[PDB]
Amino acid sequence: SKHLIEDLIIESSKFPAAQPPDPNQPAKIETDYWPCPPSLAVVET
Amino acid sequence: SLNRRIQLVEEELDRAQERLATALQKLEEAEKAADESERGMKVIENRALK
Repeated sequence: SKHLIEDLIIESSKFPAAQPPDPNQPAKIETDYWPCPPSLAVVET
Repeated sequence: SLNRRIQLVEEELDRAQERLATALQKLEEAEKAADESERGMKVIENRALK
């Protein structure tokens, strides 16, 4: 309301980066760079 | 990432050796029990025939 210049910058600050992530790229949890070991069923399959 | 991959493979391999180690002694025990029943055969048969 009554200021449209910098509220989009506020909306850009919500994501972990200041830019929205690419829809094609997978999430941080499934990218196999997560430090915690996965479950036995997934690694077995 | 490669470090954690190595860790997971090593743990699975160790579990595999443990399972094989248990399986071998169970096999020996079953074979010995079968041999013991096999000796029991002839003594019971001799008593029955007499």
